Amino acid sequence: GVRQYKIHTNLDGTDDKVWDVTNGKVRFYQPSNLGLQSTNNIWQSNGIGVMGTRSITQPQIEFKLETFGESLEENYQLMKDFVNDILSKKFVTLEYQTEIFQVYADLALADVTKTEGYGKNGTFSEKITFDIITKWYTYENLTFDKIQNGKVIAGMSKIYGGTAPGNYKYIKGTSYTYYGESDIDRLSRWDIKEEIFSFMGILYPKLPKTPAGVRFLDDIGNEYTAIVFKTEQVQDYILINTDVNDETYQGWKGTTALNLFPVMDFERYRTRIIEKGQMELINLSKAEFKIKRKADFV
Amino acid sequence: GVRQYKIHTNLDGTDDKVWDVTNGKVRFYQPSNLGLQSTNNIWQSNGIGVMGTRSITQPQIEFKLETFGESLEENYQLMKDFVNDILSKKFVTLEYQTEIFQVYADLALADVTKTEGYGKNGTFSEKITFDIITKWYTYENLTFDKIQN
Amino acid sequence: GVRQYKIHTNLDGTDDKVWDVTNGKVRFYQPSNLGLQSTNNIWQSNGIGVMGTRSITQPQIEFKLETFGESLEENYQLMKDFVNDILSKKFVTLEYQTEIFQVYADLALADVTKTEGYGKNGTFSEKITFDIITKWYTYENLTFDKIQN
Amino acid sequence: GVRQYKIHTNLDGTDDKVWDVTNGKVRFYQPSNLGLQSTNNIWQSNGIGVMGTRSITQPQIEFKLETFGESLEENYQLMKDFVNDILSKKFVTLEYQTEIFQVYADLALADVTKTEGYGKNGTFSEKITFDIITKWYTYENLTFDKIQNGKVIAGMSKIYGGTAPGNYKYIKGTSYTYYGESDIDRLSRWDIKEEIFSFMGILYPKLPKTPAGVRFLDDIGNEYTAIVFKTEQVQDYILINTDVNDETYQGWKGTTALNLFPVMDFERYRTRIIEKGQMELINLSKAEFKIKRKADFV
Ligand SMILES: [Sr+2]
Ligand SMILES: [Sr+2]
Ligand SMILES: [Sr+2]
Ligand SMILES: [Sr+2]
Repeated sequence: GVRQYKIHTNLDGTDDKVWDVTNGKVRFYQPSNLGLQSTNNIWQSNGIGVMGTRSITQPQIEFKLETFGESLEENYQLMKDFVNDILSKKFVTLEYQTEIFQVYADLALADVTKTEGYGKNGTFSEKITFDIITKWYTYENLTFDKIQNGKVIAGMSKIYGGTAPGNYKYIKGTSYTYYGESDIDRLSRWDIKEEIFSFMGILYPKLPKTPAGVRFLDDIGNEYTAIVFKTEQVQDYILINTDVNDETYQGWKGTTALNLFPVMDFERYRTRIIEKGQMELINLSKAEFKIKRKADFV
Repeated sequence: GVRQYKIHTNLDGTDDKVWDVTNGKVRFYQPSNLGLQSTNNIWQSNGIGVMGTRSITQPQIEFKLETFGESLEENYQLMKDFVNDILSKKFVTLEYQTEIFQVYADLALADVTKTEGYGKNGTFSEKITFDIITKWYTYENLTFDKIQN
Repeated sequence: GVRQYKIHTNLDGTDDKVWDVTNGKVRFYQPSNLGLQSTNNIWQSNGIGVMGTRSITQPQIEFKLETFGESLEENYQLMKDFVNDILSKKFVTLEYQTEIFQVYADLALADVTKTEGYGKNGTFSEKITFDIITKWYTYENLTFDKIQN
Repeated sequence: GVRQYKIHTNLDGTDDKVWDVTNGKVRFYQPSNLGLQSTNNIWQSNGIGVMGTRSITQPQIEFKLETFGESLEENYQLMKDFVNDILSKKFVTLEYQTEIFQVYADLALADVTKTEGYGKNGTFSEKITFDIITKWYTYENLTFDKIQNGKVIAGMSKIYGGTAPGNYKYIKGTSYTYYGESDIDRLSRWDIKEEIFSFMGILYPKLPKTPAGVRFLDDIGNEYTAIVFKTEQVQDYILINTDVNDETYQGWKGTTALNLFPVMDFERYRTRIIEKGQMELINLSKAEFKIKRKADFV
């Protein structure tokens, strides 16, 4: 029903800490602006209008930060904890949640205030300002799709059935339509339907010393970018993050984390921006993905 | 009788989508300025005035955008839809309609606001600013004339 | 957690109709006074104080009655229904509910207002006044007790 | 969709001039109070509350009266016309109309203002106050109800049918149910379902010198009130109005109007307030009724 605001230390991460700015002790209220500003570069000659390029500018969000402590002691620990947790991580993910959507925004701390105007049991009413890194991005799970064989029908499919030594008739429209492929279980598509910017991936390699990772194909089946690593031993899994702020390329074997960046194919990794088409898995047994697409206004 | 404000995605186009900002769920109210500004380049020599060329400058129109949803869910879907539709097309055609005229102005999204100051059933009252591409033009059918004996 | 206000037509009765003035379409907000006034009859002779009898006086409760309808049609049916239901029964039971208590108060309709200051989709913001018959009474179940050997 | 306010000089009368205070040149805006006040007579003994009788009091309605003339001459011409039309009739009828209801009020002019603060073309913005006579009453057309014969069914109805000499069977539940009544066209009920206060009936009498007029039956088929007149000649129609303020009891014959007050039965006419039951026509060929019924809050 009502709106939910959550503050994450490091999202897409095991060491995540979540703060309920809607329900918890530290609450965010009255956001300054959740919209957008755009500068379209429209210059007009003799009444006729010429339009340039629109550079969508995102404005700082200022929240009325309130604390709900029981004692002056509690209210002071509440501010010290919340503000330092935001400082410990270089950037904080603000989740906007409603009946229709669940968007996220990466914010850096711009300004926080601390004053001595306390109400009852030392409660704070302050203003917290944030700088926009990226406004509104959907964090969704990206899974492969499977292809299934169509059922066999007499007269409709290619079979030599009924009376010996079999028959199949050429009809007009109904004629003969192939049933399905022998072992259709080999076809798997990882469909990229809309343009994506950054992603979290867990790749399970098959063979050691063979380039392991992912490649990206466009609508015409041409490779544009590929994150591939040539390791010495079989990594249990490779943890790859395409996010610009905290790029991660680490191979995992047991409890040991290895920096896979120098082993990577620098030539094949041409771009981070994934286009419409499909993703192919190179030398992988299994793969788990978390896709994050941007949305200007939500 | 009264004034009508339509918002077209692509006027003259097969993929046109029309928003009634005078009757529909998403409404435009109190336009900032519908007039014009002009810079005449008047230079004066010894008290005598000489006039150059008038550059008619068009100013940004700011509307008091209101949403008429039945639930918090409706009002959010109206903001998530109306604003993105204006963003999907590089420019949007605003139609001014009255008893005497039906002019059109090509707008580009300059600024839109979203705040948590809601009324009843999550009602929205925000300010939407547009940049002027071309102010007031008549979109009309052009046909040949026949000559009779 | 939060406070619940309910309006009953006839409580302790089969023909009861309940209105959620906290959650429903017709809502009660900002009660004027939920406390009490007392006149103790204290007259003082030469600095010494003599106290009579305290006649605890109960004051009228005035609520900011708001409607949450989807259309002008709905908002008008909402007021016509709620006010006539209060009129049909000679007195209405107002239930005060919280984490700690569930009290009830018998009220007669003192004053209700209807004005043409409608917001969005014809929503009402009016003041409803009630006269106190009996303020705060606990409605509990009275059962016998058994004796064991 | 939107609300319609209308002012009537003489509702229920031929000389009814209607002023559209929602659409017309003279407009009513911002009604002060359309609600109600009540005095419940609550006396309290030892903390326990005893409730008396509720006197529902109606408050004055004050409208922001605006004029929409084209010249100073037209605006002065509206103020003079609108206010004198209200003064010509002892009381004026308001019409509160919406998508769901159409209620009426009987107002009396309490206060009207005339000032020299003219807007554009001699525009007027003045406050008009009204005193409440009757607040919210429905004005509806009351008609009799007709009774129709039920259809004849084999085995279900009382008939001697099929194989000779006719047979009707006693069954359990289905048995024999009578079809209808011979000459069921004689049965006509003028139904009264809710308590009514005043009415404007046009009575068409049959026989001269025989008491002609309506009588009212309660739920047990007894008489409480009756408006009955004994005329010397056949009146073409008797016009009866039960309105307290302007009671009319006139017998029209041709173009001549006759006062029927002294000819009326004073003992039979016990009350004006009509109760739940039915109306009976005494010595009447035809009847046309308009029933007005009160509603405290609408
Ligand atoms: Sr991260
Ligand atoms: Sr176009
Ligand atoms: Sr009772
Ligand atoms: Sr009359």
